[PDB]
Amino acid sequence: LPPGWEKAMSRSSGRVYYFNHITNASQWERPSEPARVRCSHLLVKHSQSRRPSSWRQEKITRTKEEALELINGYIQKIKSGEEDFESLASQFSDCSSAKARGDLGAFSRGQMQKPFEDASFALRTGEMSGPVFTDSGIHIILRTE
Repeated sequence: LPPGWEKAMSRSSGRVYYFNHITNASQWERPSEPARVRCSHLLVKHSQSRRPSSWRQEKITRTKEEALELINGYIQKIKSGEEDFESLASQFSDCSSAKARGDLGAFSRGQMQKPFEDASFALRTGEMSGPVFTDSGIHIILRTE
């Protein structure tokens, strides 16, 4: 397999799947570096976030465990097609980029928080991350270019 990916076995069905420990993506299909990428994200903050505050909520009090549950729920809805990433980012991202459907614009290595950067540059175009953790909170990242 490519770097970043490993083969795993579903705990519930026993079927082979693939997991990326850089992006925290997981998928059933066997997966097949850019100078700059463009990403959107949805951030869910928690009480240990660097700044436990956002446009949504002046005092963010949720636990990091509660923040992860919210992230996992949004990922489920996005993957089911029940909701679009853009819709959920606009409504629920704890960051002012919510106003741009989560878009952060284009960037190179050396700009973003490292876990976010590493996930961003390891995603394929159009691919979405699993939960990514930074000092800001927990992120869902969508690489758009």
